[PDB]
Amino acid sequence: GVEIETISPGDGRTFPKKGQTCVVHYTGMLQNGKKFDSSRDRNKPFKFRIGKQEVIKGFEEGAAQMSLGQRAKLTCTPDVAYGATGHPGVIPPNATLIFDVELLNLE
Amino acid sequence: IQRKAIMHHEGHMDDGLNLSRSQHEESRTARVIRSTVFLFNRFIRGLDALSKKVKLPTIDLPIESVSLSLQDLIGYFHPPDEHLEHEDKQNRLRALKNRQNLFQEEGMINLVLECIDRLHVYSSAAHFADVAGREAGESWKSILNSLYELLAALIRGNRKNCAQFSGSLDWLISRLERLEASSGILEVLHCVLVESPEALNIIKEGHIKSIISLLDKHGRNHKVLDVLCSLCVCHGVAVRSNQHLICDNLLPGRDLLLQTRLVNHVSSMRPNIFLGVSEGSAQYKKWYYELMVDHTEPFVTAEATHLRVGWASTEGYSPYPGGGEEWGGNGVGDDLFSYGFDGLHLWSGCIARTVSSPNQHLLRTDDVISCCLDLSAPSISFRING
Amino acid sequence: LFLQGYEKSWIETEEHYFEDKLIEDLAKPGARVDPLHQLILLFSRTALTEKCKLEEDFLYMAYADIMAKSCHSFEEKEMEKQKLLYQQARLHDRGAAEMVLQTISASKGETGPMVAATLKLGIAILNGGNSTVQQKMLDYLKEKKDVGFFQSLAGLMQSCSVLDLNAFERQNKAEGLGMVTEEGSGEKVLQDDEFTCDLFRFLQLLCEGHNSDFQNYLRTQTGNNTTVNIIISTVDYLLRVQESISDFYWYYSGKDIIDEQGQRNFSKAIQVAKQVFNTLTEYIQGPCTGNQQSLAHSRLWDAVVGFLHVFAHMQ
Amino acid sequence: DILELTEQEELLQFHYHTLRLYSAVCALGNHRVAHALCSHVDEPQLLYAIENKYMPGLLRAGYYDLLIDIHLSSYATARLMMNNEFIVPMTEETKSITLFPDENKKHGLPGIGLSTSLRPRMRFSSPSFVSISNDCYQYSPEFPLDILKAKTIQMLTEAVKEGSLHARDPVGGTTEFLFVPLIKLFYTLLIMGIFHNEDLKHILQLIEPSGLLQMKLPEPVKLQMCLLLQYLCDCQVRHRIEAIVAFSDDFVAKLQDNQRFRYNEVMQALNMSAALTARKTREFRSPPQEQINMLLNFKDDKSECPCPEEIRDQLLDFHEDLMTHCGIESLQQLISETMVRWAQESVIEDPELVRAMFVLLHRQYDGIGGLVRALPKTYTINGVSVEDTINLLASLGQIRSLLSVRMGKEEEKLMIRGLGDIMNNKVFYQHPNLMRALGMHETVMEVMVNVLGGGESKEITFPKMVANCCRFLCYFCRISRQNQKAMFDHLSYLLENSSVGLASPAMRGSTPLDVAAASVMDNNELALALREPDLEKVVRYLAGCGLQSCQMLVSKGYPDIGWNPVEGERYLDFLRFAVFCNGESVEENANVVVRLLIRRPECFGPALRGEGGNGLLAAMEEAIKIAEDPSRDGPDTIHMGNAIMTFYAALIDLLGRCAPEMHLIHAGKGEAIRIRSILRSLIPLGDLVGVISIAFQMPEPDMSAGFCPDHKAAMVLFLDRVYGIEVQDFLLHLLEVGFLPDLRAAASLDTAALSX
Repeated sequence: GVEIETISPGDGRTFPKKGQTCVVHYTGMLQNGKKFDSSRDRNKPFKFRIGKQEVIKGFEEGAAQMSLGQRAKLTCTPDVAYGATGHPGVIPPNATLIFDVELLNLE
Repeated sequence: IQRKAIMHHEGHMDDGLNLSRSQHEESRTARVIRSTVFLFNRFIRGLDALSKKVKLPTIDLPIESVSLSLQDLIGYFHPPDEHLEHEDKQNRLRALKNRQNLFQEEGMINLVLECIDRLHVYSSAAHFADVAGREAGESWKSILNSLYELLAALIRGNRKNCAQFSGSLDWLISRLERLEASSGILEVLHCVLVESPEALNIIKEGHIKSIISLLDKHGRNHKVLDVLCSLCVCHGVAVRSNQHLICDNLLPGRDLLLQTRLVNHVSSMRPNIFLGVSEGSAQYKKWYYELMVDHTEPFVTAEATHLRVGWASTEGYSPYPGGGEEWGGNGVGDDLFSYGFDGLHLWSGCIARTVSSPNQHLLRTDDVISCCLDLSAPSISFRING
Repeated sequence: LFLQGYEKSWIETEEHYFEDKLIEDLAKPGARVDPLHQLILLFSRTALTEKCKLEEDFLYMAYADIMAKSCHSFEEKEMEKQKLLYQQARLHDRGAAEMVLQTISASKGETGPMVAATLKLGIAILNGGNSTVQQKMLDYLKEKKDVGFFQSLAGLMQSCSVLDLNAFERQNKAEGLGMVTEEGSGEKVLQDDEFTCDLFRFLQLLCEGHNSDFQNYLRTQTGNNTTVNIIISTVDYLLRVQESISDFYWYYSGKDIIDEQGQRNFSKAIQVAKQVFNTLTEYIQGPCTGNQQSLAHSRLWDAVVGFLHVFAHMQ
Repeated sequence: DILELTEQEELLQFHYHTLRLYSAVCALGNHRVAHALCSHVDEPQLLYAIENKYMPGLLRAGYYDLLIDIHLSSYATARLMMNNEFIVPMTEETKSITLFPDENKKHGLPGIGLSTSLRPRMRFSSPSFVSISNDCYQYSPEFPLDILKAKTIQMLTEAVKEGSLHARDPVGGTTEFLFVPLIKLFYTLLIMGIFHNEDLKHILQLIEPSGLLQMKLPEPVKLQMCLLLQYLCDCQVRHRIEAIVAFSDDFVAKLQDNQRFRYNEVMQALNMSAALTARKTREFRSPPQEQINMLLNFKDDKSECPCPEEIRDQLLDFHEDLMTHCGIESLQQLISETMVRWAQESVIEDPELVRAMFVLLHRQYDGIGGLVRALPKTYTINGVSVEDTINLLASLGQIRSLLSVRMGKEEEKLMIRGLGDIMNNKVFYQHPNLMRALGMHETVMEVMVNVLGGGESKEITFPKMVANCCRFLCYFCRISRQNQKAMFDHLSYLLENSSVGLASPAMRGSTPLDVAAASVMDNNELALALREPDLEKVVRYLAGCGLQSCQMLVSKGYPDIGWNPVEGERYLDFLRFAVFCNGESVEENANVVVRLLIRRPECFGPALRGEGGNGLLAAMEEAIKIAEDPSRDGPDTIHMGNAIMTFYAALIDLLGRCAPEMHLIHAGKGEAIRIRSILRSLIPLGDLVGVISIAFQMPEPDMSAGFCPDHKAAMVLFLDRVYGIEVQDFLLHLLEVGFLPDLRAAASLDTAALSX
């Protein structure tokens, strides 16, 4: 259900594979534009393994289709991101997400 | 333990009756207790004989009498002024504390609760007028307000009375949506919450949801926020259940409260060009100009750098076009008087729409865009890299 | 264990004397209200705030000892007697005379380290026949018709201390069974004997000289509505301590051996009884027929006949 | 725009109260809400708000408080709770501050130097909401501290430069809005363990040059300056204690070997006489406490100090160095100047300000009061056991933080976990004095009182939370001799609410009555010191239990016997522990117990005492019949017959152990004979012989919830102590009727041994 709209191309050569760790820089936001998260405020990139079930599916399945240095807008589905319960306190139930993700390094 | 007092001939030689006189404070408090309970029972009977069914109106409804009595009783519990001597203030505090204790130990808090119960069965002054008369109908609101003020004054400072009548919070939070006494009910609930931690033990999710719905229905009130603050901590100790309830039921949706964000300062640049088409003198209704970029940065500090280009209209035939008033985060396309393009979307009235283009990408360095403008039949157009 | 012994017997061995320089520089208005006056006012407001139990108030317990230790061949005995009056006037004109009364009244008869620290301040402020401070206290008590001071004094006197024989013999049996460390508060047989002596010395200094006004105000608090008799309470405590002395002596009958505990716990009660007797002597010293008749129609005769009975055999 | 709120008073007040609510929902150590609140506002919007100059003031203070609350508050409180407990290891780096520079005309700087003291570590988790299933988010959201401290220093310099000239436009409106939140943030940053030596030097030069204390500051500003100076004194006290420990290391190193050397010398050169035993009793007798007390005393001209006279002079030098390091004849100077200067300048409202000022002045003037208060709370362990004690301190801090929060399900679970961890930690046993110095027993007790409150006889909710504390206190009192004395102080309180947890065989261990018994168990000193303000209370509880059965039991469905045999048995067990100690009955406790029991005859069972039932024979037979007949029980249930049998056996065992003695004092005493006569008149001998002679079966196993063989042991002890065996025909008849059948039943074993 996660869809990708590229913003800046990343030469489409190196793609994330199973058994690797990816370094991203993302500024998430709700559907109405209300920003609920960002990785540039804390000035530390987000490092996460691919296929270890540590991030949400709407993020991992979308990042597995990007390239190094490629900026993208990942639009997710409530069922693939948080479901009918959302995140208690932040994400309301049945909410879609938008992630402005840039790939800094692919290890 | 009670030993009944029987009058008899023999008796027991161990009685030893010792006299003990009470102070003027205690005597006056007892007498005003009797007076107010008599008047309040009279008012309760007069209201019940009218609210139970349609009966002949030969009832005693002391409207003005009970109004004056409430206005006197409210001032009877007036806290001492802060511009007072310390010893006199402490004396007045002790006096009002003893008064509150003597008034609570007679159970008239439940009496004023029954009074406001029997008075809440109506809906408005118009509803009460055609049933109890014009004077009673027009004074029902003031009587309710005075009763709620008296109820708040009876629990303003005592730690015993609040923990005693906390069991009635199920009714206060229910009537909180009366819309004609919400201020009084909110003040009473706040004063009972900031004093006894025992009252916080019975606050369930329904009450918190009702308070949040009140905040959503009656607008932005700064007292509901104080009530929610007092619900989180009472006396140096926190309640994680209520904290989690507040955080999960108040600000997931972001509709309330007032949100906030950190945006960038954007500006615009335009040459001394003006294009006005009408009947008569025209200017070929055809224009075109290019734009290139030398150096750019996607994220300079925290957000994507604003970079748009297009054509902006005016208001009438004068400068200062309408839009984001000034010095904001609104450039071209953020209003109905401008049309811009930024590489990915077409902006018109702060609403973006994505469009297809060969190798659609943001305006990186060394990018040449060309804006064309015909006025009459077609509209503005953009060509990226030709 | 080394640092424990060091902190136990090396640091707190009276290695400082600042209780006079501090209060001296605390009263200079270098430029209103003096700093010491502000402190006294703070303590008075804290003692006047209506509560249900006098709190610990470590600040008060720490400063009421410094203000107490601040106070104390013809010219050598007159210069010190005048400097004592000067040191007492250094703080009794700033509200301490009323602050002590309010602190005693705000305890409503609870023997604690707050009354035990304010009674020593009263002693230091009324050392000698300070008729001026006596009159200030009397005028304060008469202008603010409070009973919570006299009833607090009665409640304090009702629960001061009595030599109990059961706990003494129990501690003796414990010592015989094993070398148990000695209890600090008089082997846990006489509780706060110093507090009792200080309370009765305060009651004595309140009537020292021949202050007939206070001698009569201690018997009948004219102006109030629930007056309590302090002379009868003193007589009752004297009778209690007399019965205690008689029982403690009856324990030591037949055995012609008085051990160290049998000497110390006996001398403590001897001093307490001597202080109570001096207090009664000061109560009836001036020819006040009120206190004369009050002592006549009381239970003092039982106490004195018990004392005669114990003396005739102890001698 | 944010700054436009300056004119709009409604939105300004509403957003101020919104920030107050944001801080209140995450005020205490609650981090699930703080991780949400961080994104709810921002990461860098807080920095922008604290750095901006044109703020409405209320919003500036609110943003400062929110920034303190979401990140800094938790670790600041965790580090401030352990501020009066000076635990210091014996590392070689610890043995380096023994100089504590005070001579050669210098005094050092506060907070400058080396700590080598155990302090809770800090760690913050990264706030990320795209990561599913966060591990625990246990501590705090991450926040860059270097940028924050640099900005704080810069803003403090700008603020003091602005205040020096006394303009008419302070940041945020008035001057308090400018100064109070900034100095508050600086204070919590200084608390939480930042501003290393070089930075602390500049922070000092901000105020010290002889500034900030010389300006005309308002009351809320000087109120925070007081806390700043209080921390500046606390760090100096900690440095003094660390230097004391560093010197004591070498002192003990030079003292212990010298003592052993003189012992070896005096043992080699024996010259056995009548005084050598008096000289050498100190080595075996006189435990190390009084040993060191008597070997460390030289303040007078001479005492019985041993031959190591060299170390006496070095201890005198160190003591004089400590005295000159304290105020006894430069921080105390200017603190004492400023404290009196403010009060002389103006009368001061807000009594908390004058209170803090005067406590600071008194601390500066006394000097050694902080030492005499803190040295009992100091401790040193080793250089090897560090991680274990650090984990113990972290668990104790979590215990205290949970104490500071109202009790709930998750709170109870975390407290149970922490209690388990501190029980399993090894330091709990190797250093029992450390727990007492840390006040673990008082913390656990003040946690337990919160649960035991609320009601008295209408709710005993959170029973596992009640129990875990009791079992921890039981273990704590068990492994020591002094911890029993410590818990004996609180024994008085828990006897008032000892009625909880009974009438249910789910906690045969953890119980307030059981912790009282454990505190008073096996110590003659405490057994004697157990006077009588509570024995009459226990006897009244026993009488009430013997008069009224449990409403919980009659609700469960028990046959509603006219009395309760469970809480009575528990009270009898506690009374047995109080009266009988180390095999010898405490005479005074036994006497007062008999007196109370005979004064309140309802404590005895109604079948034994009263104008109704006959005595123990019929009582025990009826109890056996009730145990056999399931129609008089709960249709693991409480066997009423077994409970009655256990109650009567416990009462008889109490009376037996309460008997005077084995006739050592009874031979020549009168009151002992009187107590024995009272016991004999209360319990007939033939009844005891009949109860002994029941000859229980010997059973494919069976259920032992009936006439247990231990019930006979109480009768045997009562017979031996109250009556004894001194008559030939009596001994023979007892052996015939009550011993031979049980002996045969015991001897008839081949393999089926279900009852040992």
